[PDB]
Amino acid sequence: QCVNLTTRTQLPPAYTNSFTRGVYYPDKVFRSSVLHSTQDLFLPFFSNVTWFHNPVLPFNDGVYFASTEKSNIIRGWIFGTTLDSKTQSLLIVNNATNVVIKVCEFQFCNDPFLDVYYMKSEFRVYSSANNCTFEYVSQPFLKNLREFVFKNIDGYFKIYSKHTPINLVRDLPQGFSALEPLVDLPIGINITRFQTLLALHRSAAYYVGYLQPRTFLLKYNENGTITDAVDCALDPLS
Amino acid sequence: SSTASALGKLQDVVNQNAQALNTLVKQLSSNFGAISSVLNDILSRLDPPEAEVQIDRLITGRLQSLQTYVTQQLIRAAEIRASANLAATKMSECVLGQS
Amino acid sequence: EAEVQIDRLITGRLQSLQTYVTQQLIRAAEIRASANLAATKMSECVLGQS
Amino acid sequence: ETKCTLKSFTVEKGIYQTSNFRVQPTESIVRFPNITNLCPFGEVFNATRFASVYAWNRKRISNCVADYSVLYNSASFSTFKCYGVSPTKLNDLCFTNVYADSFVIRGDEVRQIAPGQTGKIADYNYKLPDDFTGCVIAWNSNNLDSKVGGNYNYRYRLFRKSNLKPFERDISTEIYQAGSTPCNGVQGFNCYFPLQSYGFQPTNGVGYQPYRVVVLSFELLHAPATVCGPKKSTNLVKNKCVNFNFNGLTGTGVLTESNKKFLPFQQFGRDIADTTDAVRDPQTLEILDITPCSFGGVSVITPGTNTSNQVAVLYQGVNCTEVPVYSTGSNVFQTRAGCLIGAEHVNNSYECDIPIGAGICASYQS
Amino acid sequence: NGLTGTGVLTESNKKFLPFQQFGRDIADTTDAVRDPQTLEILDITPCSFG
Amino acid sequence: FQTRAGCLIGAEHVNNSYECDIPIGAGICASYQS
Amino acid sequence: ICGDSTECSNLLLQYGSFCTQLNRALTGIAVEQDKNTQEVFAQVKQIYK
Amino acid sequence: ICGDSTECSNLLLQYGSFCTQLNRALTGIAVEQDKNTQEVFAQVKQIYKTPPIKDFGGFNFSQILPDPSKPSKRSFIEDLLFNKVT
Amino acid sequence: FNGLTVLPPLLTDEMIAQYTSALLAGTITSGWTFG
Ligand SMILES: *[C@@H]1O[C@H](CO)[C@@H](O[C@@H]2O[C@H](CO)[C@@H](O[C@@H]3O[C@H](CO)[C@@H](O)[C@H](O)[C@@H]3O)[C@H](O)[C@H]2NC(C)=O)[C@H](O)[C@H]1NC(C)=O
Ligand SMILES: *[C@@H]1O[C@H](CO)[C@@H](O[C@@H]2O[C@H](CO)[C@@H](O)[C@H](O)[C@H]2NC(C)=O)[C@H](O)[C@H]1NC(C)=O
Ligand SMILES: *[C@@H]1O[C@H](CO)[C@@H](O[C@@H]2O[C@H](CO)[C@@H](O)[C@H](O)[C@H]2NC(C)=O)[C@H](O)[C@H]1NC(C)=O
Ligand SMILES: *[C@@H]1O[C@H](CO)[C@@H](O[C@@H]2O[C@H](CO)[C@@H](O)[C@H](O)[C@H]2NC(C)=O)[C@H](O)[C@H]1NC(C)=O
Ligand SMILES: *[C@@H]1O[C@H](CO)[C@@H](O[C@@H]2O[C@H](CO)[C@@H](O)[C@H](O)[C@H]2NC(C)=O)[C@H](O)[C@H]1NC(C)=O
Ligand SMILES: *[C@@H]1O[C@H](CO)[C@@H](O[C@@H]2O[C@H](CO)[C@@H](O)[C@H](O)[C@H]2NC(C)=O)[C@H](O)[C@H]1NC(C)=O
Ligand SMILES: *[C@@H]1O[C@H](CO)[C@@H](O[C@@H]2O[C@H](CO)[C@@H](O)[C@H](O)[C@H]2NC(C)=O)[C@H](O)[C@H]1NC(C)=O
Ligand SMILES: *[C@@H]1O[C@H](CO)[C@@H](O)[C@H](O)[C@H]1NC(C)=O
Ligand SMILES: *[C@@H]1O[C@H](CO)[C@@H](O)[C@H](O)[C@H]1NC(C)=O
Ligand SMILES: *[C@@H]1O[C@H](CO)[C@@H](O)[C@H](O)[C@H]1NC(C)=O
Ligand SMILES: *[C@@H]1O[C@H](CO)[C@@H](O)[C@H](O)[C@H]1NC(C)=O
Ligand SMILES: *[C@@H]1O[C@H](CO)[C@@H](O)[C@H](O)[C@H]1NC(C)=O
Repeated sequence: QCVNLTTRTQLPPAYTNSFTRGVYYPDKVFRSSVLHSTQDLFLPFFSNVTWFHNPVLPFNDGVYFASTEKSNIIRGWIFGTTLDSKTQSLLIVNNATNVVIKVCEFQFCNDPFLDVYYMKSEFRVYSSANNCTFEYVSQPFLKNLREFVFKNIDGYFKIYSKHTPINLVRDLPQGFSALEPLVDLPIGINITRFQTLLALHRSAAYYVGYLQPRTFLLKYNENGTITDAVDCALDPLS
Repeated sequence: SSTASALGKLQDVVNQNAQALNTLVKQLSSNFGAISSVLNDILSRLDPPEAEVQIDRLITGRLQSLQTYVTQQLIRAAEIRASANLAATKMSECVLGQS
Repeated sequence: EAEVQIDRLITGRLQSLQTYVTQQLIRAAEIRASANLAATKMSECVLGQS
Repeated sequence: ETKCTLKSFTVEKGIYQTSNFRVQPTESIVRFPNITNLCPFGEVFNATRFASVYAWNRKRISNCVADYSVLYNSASFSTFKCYGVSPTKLNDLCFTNVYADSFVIRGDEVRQIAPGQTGKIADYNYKLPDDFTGCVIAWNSNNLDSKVGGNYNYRYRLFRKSNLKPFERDISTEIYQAGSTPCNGVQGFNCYFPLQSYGFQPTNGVGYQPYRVVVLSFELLHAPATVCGPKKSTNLVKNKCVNFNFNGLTGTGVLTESNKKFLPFQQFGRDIADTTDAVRDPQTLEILDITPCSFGGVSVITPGTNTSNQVAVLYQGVNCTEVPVYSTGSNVFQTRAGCLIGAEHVNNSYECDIPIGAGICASYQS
Repeated sequence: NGLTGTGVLTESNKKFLPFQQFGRDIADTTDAVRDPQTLEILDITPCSFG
Repeated sequence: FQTRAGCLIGAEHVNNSYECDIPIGAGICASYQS
Repeated sequence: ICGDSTECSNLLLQYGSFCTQLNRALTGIAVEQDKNTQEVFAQVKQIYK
Repeated sequence: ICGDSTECSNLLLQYGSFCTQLNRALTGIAVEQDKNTQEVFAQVKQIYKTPPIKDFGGFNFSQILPDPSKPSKRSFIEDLLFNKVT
Repeated sequence: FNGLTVLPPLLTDEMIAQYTSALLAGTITSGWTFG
């Protein structure tokens, strides 16, 4: 039970720099005060990250999602190919309580939406859920810079997360921080596209980037926390 | 006391030895054509009639690496011995007398 | 099967290259010794009387 | 030993090297998280109804404690053929995300279920990948799935445009046109129904009696394994040379308390050159340190067979704490080079006769 | 004509004789070919690298 | 710049003659000043 | 040993770091030759005429 | 190459004697290092001591003479060399 | 050429001849004091 919208709102597709963000722990090994070189999927340094002020975008190999969020408006995401009951679909939601991950052939309309009523109770993002596969519930995920990394390899859906308090207004911070692993889902899907979830006031600025396979060098301090990195295919000095 | 990089020769000899040991110990993490890089896994995962082949591949690869390391060590030792002979001659001539 | 054929070629060529490198190392060491002898000979028998 | 290694009946004065020694392990320890749910196999092996081969039933099993002895000892299984690993060793491993597929096929078709195999079912109903790892089980169901009137509820695909990629499911029932004229969903000349049914009868000979087939697919090293075998957890000894099997990761050494500070999502760590040195036990969630068990070469110091026959024994780079008939012997001395037995220390300083190391050496008197 | 490989091709003044189809210098390294369509002589040299 | 040793980019040549800091080859080498 | 073949490179890279240490010696040889020439001939500080 | 495995040792055993001579070289290398140091430095028969008073015609040798105050019994330059290199 | 290369020497022949000439002039004129 969902409807269309009159205002075909336009979010300007801004382009800006990535600087030195988009680094995550690749394995489950503790290393102290050592330089380690590894080749994997990463976001290239000083790339072009896109800025929105929920159109369908390709998933490709993997995605990186950043939000300079205030008050935690965003609720979740949708994953699939055709986004209908014909094809198996994935849906992640994070309301005020524990998160919900569903793997079902949801019937999706144009603009899914959660609504807020002015005592928070409304859920009509989709219409029908015929055949469900997997269900997951865990702790809730949510000025506030939230960074997420989504990957899907050999039937495994890996999600990495990082939270930071920020004070700068517009530009992406020129700092370094590694995204600790968040969750892995042992379900194999042929996902190719993704969406964004907004809880409109029933009484939008974020950054997105892609990934590429390349080699990096990481530095581990005495306490086993990543503190610096270097991208190989960036410069002759690199 | 002040100038740096005044002891390059000893430092580079030590660095060469450390690098040789490091690469030799690093060479143990290669498949060499087998199914795994660790011996216990292949011993505990399958029937000996194939474990012999896997162990044979591991043995030949590791033997080659060890032989290469030994040859390099011999060459470096010969060079060091020649340098030591030169130093001994200088000590005998320019200290216990006037050259 | 090209995998097996390339494996044979690879091991043979690698062994040959290793042998060549070892021979080059020995010859370079001998040449360096000769160069040192020449240097000391020129330092002693040219810049002064021996 | 010196005479044997030197290959002579006479020995000159000096120090010689004979062999090596190591500290052997004493006992074994295994640590596993206390998970006791029994992994469900009866619901898939002792089930009542089995789906048809063209609709093979697939189940994903994870996070369970499974036993394979009950499968291995039973004689009811006609074919028990495992590919990736030896059968007798499935009880000694751990995985996650295991797959079980079940169906029923003709008696003669069991050979068609094999990697890199061709036939009718093998390329139209079920396909095994060329890199398949796992195992296949087949047994008899003549007295369970055969009626006197004949069972016709089991079917299989007979026609398709092309082959099937490995591990695919097809359920579409559309008229197949083998001729050069549209059929418009009318079963007639040169227009055959894609499915066909079996004629299982108790009088049918072998190669026609129905068989029940289940295949198990494993994985190796994609995540921290959760589908372990029937292992009994043990206690934790410390400060002794033992071997360990921490959650499947095995190795020998001595375990000590650690002050290393992990981060809440690792289980083990390494220092350099892929040498694991730290682990976290699943039960206590405590970080430990692994040190290789002591080892070293042995040396014999002799003043010459021509003079006497008493010798001294040196262990190189070994603390005089666990040496072991020469366990106590005479006054045992500890040196920077290791431990020396068979000689008496003095406070004198003479010319060196038989060099030993670290600035010290021995001589004859004793 | 079934002989495959990479490189750069130039006009050549090497003198074939009507029964040769290709020419190699040493260590079975083909250097010249005679194209079937034109029956002319060419030279092939490897692309630069370093 | 093009030298007997190959091609060098990112550097500017002069017509002076100094001591050698970082040897390059063919009797020429570079130094810092740029 | 490969002659610009992707399959050959993929097969080779599982043999370990043989080629890095193989190449690490010829450069040392060349530097040693240069040092030999420099120390055998450059024995003066001023060019005379 | 075996890491305390009986099967690996048995399989290696049928390669003849390679590791005997492989192990027989490092010991020789160590002995060469020892004899090199001994022949380089042991050049005198008796240990000499300077007189307690030092009047060497005006030359000041306090920089090179050993320091009894330091436990290492090393001179200033020797300590500088020992400390500078890592 | 199938993967093998030759590098040029750092010192050309001209500077070697220059060094030889300088040494020869120094030893003829100044004897050995210049050493
Ligand atoms: C499917 O059902 C059959 C029939 O019950 C199971 O076979 C039977 O399993 C039980 C339990 O494991 C066996 O009982 C035990 O047998 C051993 C060996 O004789 C004995 O030492 C124990 O004290 C206990 O009695 C039983 O022998 C075995 N066979 C029969 C004819 O009953 C089978 O295990 C089931 N399979 C699955 C996957 O559920
Ligand atoms: C995963 O989904 C994509 C599309 O969501 C599939 O790509 C399609 O493949 C067919 C077959 O060649 C093409 O006709 C379509 O044009 C493709 N669409 C797109 C958007 O690329 C892909 O085949 C699927 N993969 C699997 C393994 O199911
Ligand atoms: C979800 O699964 C159900 C399983 O019942 C599918 O429903 C069946 O679909 C077939 C298609 O021909 C019908 O013949 C059956 O009558 C349906 N059974 C019902 C409705 O109980 C359903 O098709 C699946 N979803 C999708 C999108 O295919
Ligand atoms: C947030 O979403 C959950 C999704 O399950 C809603 O459902 C409740 O979740 C809590 C937490 O486990 C359960 O204890 C309740 O029983 C669930 N209720 C129902 C009806 O399923 C939850 O209500 C949502 N919270 C909001 C909207 O404030
Ligand atoms: C790395 O870990 C060490 C050890 O825990 C930290 O050192 C301590 O840090 C706390 C927190 O500020 C101080 O209260 C202690 O006084 C520190 N111990 C000292 C100085 O001996 C260290 O801060 C951590 N981080 C870094 C970058 O080293
Ligand atoms: C040989 O082992 C003993 C036993 O551990 C060592 O003695 C320990 O030494 C450490 C370091 O001084 C002390 O902290 C312990 O209290 C000592 N324990 C005992 C029981 O004595 C001894 O130091 C070791 N020998 C060498 C040369 O390392
Ligand atoms: C030799 O030189 C040392 C230092 O160059 C002299 O020692 C210094 O003496 C002055 C005056 O007594 C002190 O202020 C310094 O602190 C001393 N320095 C050191 C390093 O000892 C020493 O006196 C000189 N000896 C003679 C005989 O002249
Ligand atoms: C992104 O691309 C646009 C052109 O499409 C360019 O103007 C902008 O500078 C780029 N931003 C980067 C590279 O950070
Ligand atoms: C071991 O079992 C006890 C029994 O209560 C439990 O408290 C403990 O958490 C278990 N250890 C684990 C799960 O690592
Ligand atoms: C050493 O042996 C020889 C004969 O083998 C013997 O003549 C000599 O006396 C012996 N010397 C000592 C000190 O025993
Ligand atoms: C002599 O050495 C022994 C060790 O065997 C020691 O116990 C004793 O105190 C020493 N005596 C003197 C006077 O140094
Ligand atoms: C066909 O090939 C022959 C021989 O190479 C040549 O003489 C002739 O011109 C060619 N004809 C065409 C149409 O290419």
